[PDB]
Amino acid sequence: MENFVRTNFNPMILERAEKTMKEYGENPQNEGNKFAAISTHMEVCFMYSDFHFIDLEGNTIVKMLKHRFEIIEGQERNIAWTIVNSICNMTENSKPRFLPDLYDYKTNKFIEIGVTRRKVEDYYYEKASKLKGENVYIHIFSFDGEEMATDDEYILDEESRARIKTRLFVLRQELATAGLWDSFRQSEEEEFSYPPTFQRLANQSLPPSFKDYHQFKAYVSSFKANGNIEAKLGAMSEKVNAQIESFDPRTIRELELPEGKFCTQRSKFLLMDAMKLSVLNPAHEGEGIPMKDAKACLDTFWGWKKATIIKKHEKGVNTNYLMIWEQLLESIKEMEGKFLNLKKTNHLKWGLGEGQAPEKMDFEDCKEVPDLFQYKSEPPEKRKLASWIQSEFNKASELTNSNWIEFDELGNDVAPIEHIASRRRNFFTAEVSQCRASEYIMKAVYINTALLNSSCTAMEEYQVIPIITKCRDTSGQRRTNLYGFIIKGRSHLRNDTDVVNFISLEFSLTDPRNEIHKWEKYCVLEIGDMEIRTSISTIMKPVYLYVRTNGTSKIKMKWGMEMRRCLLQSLQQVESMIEAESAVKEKDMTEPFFRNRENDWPIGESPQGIEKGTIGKVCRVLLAKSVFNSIYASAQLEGFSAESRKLLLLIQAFRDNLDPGTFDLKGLYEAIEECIINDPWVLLNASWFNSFLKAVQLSMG
Amino acid sequence: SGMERIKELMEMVKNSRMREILTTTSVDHMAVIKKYTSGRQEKNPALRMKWMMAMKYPISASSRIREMIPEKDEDGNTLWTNTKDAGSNRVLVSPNAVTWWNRAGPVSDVVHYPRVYKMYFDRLERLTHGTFGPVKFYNQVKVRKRVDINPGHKDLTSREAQEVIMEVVFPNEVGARTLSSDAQLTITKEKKEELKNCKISPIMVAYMLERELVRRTRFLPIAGATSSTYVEVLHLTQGTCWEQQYTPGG
Amino acid sequence: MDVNPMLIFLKVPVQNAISTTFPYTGDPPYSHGTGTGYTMDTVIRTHDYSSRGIWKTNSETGAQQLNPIDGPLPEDNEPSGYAQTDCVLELIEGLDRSHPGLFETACQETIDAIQQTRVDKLTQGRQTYDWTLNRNQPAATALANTIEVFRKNGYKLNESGRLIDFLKDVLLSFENDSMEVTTHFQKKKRIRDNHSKKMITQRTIGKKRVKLTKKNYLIRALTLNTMTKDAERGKLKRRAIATPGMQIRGFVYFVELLARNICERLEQSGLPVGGNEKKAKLANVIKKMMAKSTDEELSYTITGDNTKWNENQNPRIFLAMVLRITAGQPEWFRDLLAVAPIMFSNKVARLGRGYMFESKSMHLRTQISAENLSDINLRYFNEDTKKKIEKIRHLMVEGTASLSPGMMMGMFNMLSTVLGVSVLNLGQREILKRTYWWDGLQSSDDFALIINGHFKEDIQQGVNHFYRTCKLVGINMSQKKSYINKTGTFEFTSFFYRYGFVANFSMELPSFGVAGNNESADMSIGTTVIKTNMINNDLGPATAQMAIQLFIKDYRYTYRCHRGDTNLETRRTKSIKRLWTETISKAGLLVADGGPNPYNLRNLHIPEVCLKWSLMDPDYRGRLCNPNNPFVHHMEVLEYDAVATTHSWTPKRNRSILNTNQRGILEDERIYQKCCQVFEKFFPSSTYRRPIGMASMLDAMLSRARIDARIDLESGRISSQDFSEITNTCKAIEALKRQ
RNA sequence: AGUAGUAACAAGAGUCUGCU
Repeated sequence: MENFVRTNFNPMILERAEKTMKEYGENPQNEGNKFAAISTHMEVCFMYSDFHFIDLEGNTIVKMLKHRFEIIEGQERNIAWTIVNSICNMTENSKPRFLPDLYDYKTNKFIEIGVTRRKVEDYYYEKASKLKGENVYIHIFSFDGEEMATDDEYILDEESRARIKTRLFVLRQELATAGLWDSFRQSEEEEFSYPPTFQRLANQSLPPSFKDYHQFKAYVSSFKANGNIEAKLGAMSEKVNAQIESFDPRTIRELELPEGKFCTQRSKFLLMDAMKLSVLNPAHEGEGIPMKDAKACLDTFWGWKKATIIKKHEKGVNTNYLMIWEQLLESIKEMEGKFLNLKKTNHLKWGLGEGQAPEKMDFEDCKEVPDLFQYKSEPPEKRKLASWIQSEFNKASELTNSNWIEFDELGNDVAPIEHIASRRRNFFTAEVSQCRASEYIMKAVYINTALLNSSCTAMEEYQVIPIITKCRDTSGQRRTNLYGFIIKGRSHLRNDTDVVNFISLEFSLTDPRNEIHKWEKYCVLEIGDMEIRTSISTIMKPVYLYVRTNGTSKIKMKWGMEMRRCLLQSLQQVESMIEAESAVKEKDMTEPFFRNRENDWPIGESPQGIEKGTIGKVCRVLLAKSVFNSIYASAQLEGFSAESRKLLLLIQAFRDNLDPGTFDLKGLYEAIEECIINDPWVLLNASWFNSFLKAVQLSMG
Repeated sequence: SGMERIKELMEMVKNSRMREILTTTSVDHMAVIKKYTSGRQEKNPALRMKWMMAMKYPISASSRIREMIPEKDEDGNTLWTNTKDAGSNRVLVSPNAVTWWNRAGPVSDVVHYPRVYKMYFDRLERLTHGTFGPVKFYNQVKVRKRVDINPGHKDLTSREAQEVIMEVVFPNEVGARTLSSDAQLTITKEKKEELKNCKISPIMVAYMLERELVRRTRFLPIAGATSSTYVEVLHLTQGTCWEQQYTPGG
Repeated sequence: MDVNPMLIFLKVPVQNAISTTFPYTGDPPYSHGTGTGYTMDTVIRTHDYSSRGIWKTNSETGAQQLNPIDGPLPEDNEPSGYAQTDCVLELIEGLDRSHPGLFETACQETIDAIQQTRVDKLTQGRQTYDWTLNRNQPAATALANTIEVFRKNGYKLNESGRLIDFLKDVLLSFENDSMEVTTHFQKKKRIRDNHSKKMITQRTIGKKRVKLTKKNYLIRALTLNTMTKDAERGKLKRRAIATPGMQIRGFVYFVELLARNICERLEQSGLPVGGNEKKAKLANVIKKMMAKSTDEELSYTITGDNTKWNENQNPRIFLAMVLRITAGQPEWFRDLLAVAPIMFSNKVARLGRGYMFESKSMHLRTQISAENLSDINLRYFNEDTKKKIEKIRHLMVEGTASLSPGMMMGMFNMLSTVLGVSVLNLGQREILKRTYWWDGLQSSDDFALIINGHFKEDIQQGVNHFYRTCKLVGINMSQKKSYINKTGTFEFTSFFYRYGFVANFSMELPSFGVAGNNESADMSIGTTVIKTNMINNDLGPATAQMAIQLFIKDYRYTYRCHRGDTNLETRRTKSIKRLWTETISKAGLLVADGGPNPYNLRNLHIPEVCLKWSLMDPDYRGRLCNPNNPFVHHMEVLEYDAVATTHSWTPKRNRSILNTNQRGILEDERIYQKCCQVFEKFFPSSTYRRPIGMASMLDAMLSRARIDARIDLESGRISSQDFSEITNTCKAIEALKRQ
């Protein structure tokens, strides 16, 4: 049984038997015959193996030597097979089909020991027919005393064999006095139940007419459908229906744009109102270092005046901005080295927001504060659309004189599809490189790269970051442009949305008093005068400096550094147009797509009607659209695009005579106009959809 | 030869926590605690490399690099510094040290470097001696088929070449599996006859024989040839609306 | 002349230029602060779409549970969670009648894979809510914590090393009246910083053994941890996702394995498919629904989304489905597959991190947790949070809200696909015997529905029949965001079908920048990414060429490895130019060594060291591929010769937390690493192939050491003194093992 | 102040910076 095995044997045999029973999927508390049988096999094998040694010469001594037998039984099957493979690779013998019990180093033999309750002869012939085809020695014991090995040959001494026979006979006699020897000779799937806690959990996860999990399970298994769906459809209200309202774009309204104050500029740098101090072929012994090029571009401008606040930031302290510019210009005048870190004055501390966060404590100290109110979470205040963002997008699609993107080289083109792709890519790059959107890509890449490097190296420093770009002329001469300066605050960025505050000070020739709603967060000074040479006359125009406090995140800087995917996406759009053409015309339609020297594509809306342009204008407009998607990225733009895509596809389904229909069009209009709150670019996209809707309405009478 | 590792195991068993972990965790449970990572992860590794390469010493190397390269370059660049009171087997290293090693390091023999990566050199030989045809633009209808991204060896399936590899380089850990094919013993004998004079780790020649012998199939959208020498150039031979006719070398 | 890009749609169709409607070049929206509000939003919305159900009190957790199924039918077109059990069972029975042998073969393969699955399968995938630490840990970390807490108690069936015995231990651990856990505690001291000269609070995180109750352990075992989904496109407002725990993950794996076996044999399912397989399925259903017989067979298509898809499907409906699919199967299999809907029906939601509160007289702020949000006055909240807490106060059980109806985002995607495919399968011709018949395709929640008929009134009747049958089973079609047109153009999961031409825009285009591991790895990963986006995601060849150029530009910037003939002078440019000057064949230098770019469209499948090998200098290729290199870690047998280049170095790693000393909890990872290293010392193939065994690591290592000493002694490669030293060391290790 | 947007950052748990 169970208690006799623990009252009888050594703890080593019991530990080996418990390891084998836990490995094979048994237990001593459930089986008494199999546990005692495994203990009997282990005890016979251990008495077979122990007290046998091989000396330094080679003769078997029975009592600093080595053992004679290596035990393979009782070891785990991976451990035992490791021993078997190591022995079989030490000698030349092939592996047995199954695991033996012992290995004899002297005879070099795999010993198998089988102890049964029946006669020696029948169990021996069973194990001889089973272990057949290999040179595995067999040795069968029993409780009767007799033995029968392989061809009645025995490698062991007679004293040890008689000792194991005496141990087995004494074990049989102890089982006979215990009365358990009678049920010993007669002894020769998956389960997954629920414990009562999970059974009471299962009895509460049913449909409400049931109270037992097995009752509901028998109901599900013995279920037959008898028109239950139609019986529930006849009993449901008729107000649950999907009525198909017919869609006609001539009858639908336009998007309801919001009202209020005008939308202000919120880009991190000036786009079309930015002027640049440029040097041509710079060789000023810094040559690449940002502050050296900043001083080399600052030296090319004479005409600095005493700065005066000419347009106030209405919610701030404008004298602080004046002192910030004076301190910055004086520190650039006296700087030493490659980097400039400003002294943290009080106006710079106000302009960078130092001290504005409340001191974060743990709640266990601050339970006794009375006025502990939650952070308020208000929606954005709505803003009206102004013409400046349309003017900005108009300027961003135009050509410059500078080459703004320098691409690295490829491998040579050998495949014909590589020649086709290089022709397509060179057409797009010739039409797109001298664009203003490529200059904005360069500005954003440089600003976000420099802000990230300064934020992650100089966290406790008020570091001056000059807005630098570089370009090539039509003659290949290098030009280095300076647009302004960024004074970085303290940047201990832990989250992805933690804001580093900075101050941007940008040069400009545009008077801020002509469009004063655009410059809401800015404090514009008048720092100089420039003799601007026009085509005939030479005028003296004032040079302003737009100063504002801005802020950015690690995620925003990360996406600003990856700004050439705008160039990837615009090329992807133009190439998908070419691919959808060539999938029907069945030839390389790249050359009748870029060599169209006529205007074929509607891209504008003058007061005289709708204006067309060439394919290079279209690729520059697609680049500018991707760039403005990258600059004014918001959740409003994402939601508006995802919701108005459906209305665009409905208008396309109308134009294809595919008879479009809707189910709740007012809900779709509310979902579109919910995402139009205060961002200038999403307001311009809403106005663009309204203009396209009016155009496709007037196209069909 | 067997004594230092058992003395290291004895010094680990003298620690109580290592002894409890070694005695309680099994050989099948040490595939779970092999990936036990506890600490603050990084969400932007690309941005981390961006701002870490701008620092002076982004590379983490061993202590032997204290005696293999100098401290200072020829141009005055400090190739390596120490850590803050860490005399361990790890220092900090600038990539100027890597450029130093590539321009003024010790030249060796690299005769085993082609034969480990013979699959990639075979791909380069098929691409260099391939002949392209005219592109044909039409509506490409690619069907998802189970195709052979690695042809492997003949007379060896995917569950049998792995047993050949387990026989060749890790012979005392094959378990109960035997060699049940006449080609298996010949391939095993040849691969053991090759890989004897080699100071390369057995995992690397195991992956070498894996990319030489173990066949790999994968579902891929193909409209054309489904051979193994055409699966690898699927990016080059077809697209959405075209087809690059190609004949590989051989 | 004001520019408008949308007027491009006047010439080209919308599906030909649909890429302009995806502003995926800027940053996606992120959530700032906690996600308690979105969690309470989901709880309130799920209890309000089901509010005509029956309220009960759970006898085991004490949580209020709402039962909406087999309740009153919906009276309007609002989202409703009153799914009918008989209608669900009728649809699954019809799906079985339509596909003979589908359920039997899928259940057979699930039984085949249950018995041949280790616990290591739970180390793969997303992160997991560790109930020990009340946080999210990685999968292997939370699994090791679960196994350690189970085996420190009396639950050691997982020592078998297969998944079902671990699940048996999970279900057995619910009976323990006092579970002993090892939770991270924290000591706080106030230290003046030496740089800023400011009083910070240094936190020392250690370990502490705590004694949970039966109720506390069951609440923690039923918990889903909620957090806001960040970087999600196409939406204005944020939503909360949830991560499961360790007590439910294996059961969810078995149920999703069964439903994945179902959905692969179904034609009308868009899961689990890839990029071109979904295009082929779109072409297949448009082909099969355009077989006209009479003079005028009308055919329409609904591009349909579902509104509040996870908020309305009950776990009890999934229980009925998983008991109807597993029909004629053994009861252990039915109970094992039914555990996970029972656990999701009794589940609870952890409410996030709490809220930040602000004292404007003391000028302080404090993050108070979601457990502390109960015993605080309602005057200190704002209006939305006061409404949320008033609606949620009766559902709170020990920091967590009882979310008994509904699901969460991405738990049973394939089972919900099975239910949607059963609704789609109802509308065959000679099953309905009607004037209309529908076919189509079903994703997780998105669907495309082709309805054929004879008149447009029959099309309307078919739309109404499909809609009301969906409302019977708790599926709510979004009327605001679905539309219908004639067959030939539609959209399915941002796949845009127009007359055969399919535009794939389901995936965002990657940055094609540096990956951030090392130089050689980023080069290989970048070329492989360009190649796989060419093959799978329809990347055009010129866009791929510009992607190679942008990747080489970003790679040369990031590792400061511009070419030797450049005029940029970075930190590394002097050594790179010295390498450039003394190199004869400059075409063989790698891009990380200042060499040219070799890549184009034709050789993306070839690594860079192999691609430039014929062009290298012999001295340069000897120095670059020197096997005695000091940058790559060497493993001992003296060590082996390396077969990797010197650009496979290792960046300086940093996992430090501000003002946090966590060396008391980071020791166990180093101990596990040292144990794995010494086991790989004793076993050469523990890192090429995973080792098996129910024996201990120490028993296996000593059994290897004794037999290797005996084999080296019997082969003459060792002396008897070393043999005796090894055997005495093994005896000493065994004696310290037993003591 | 500013970033920002349904809740937060605006510090105290998450020796460095060069893209023609």
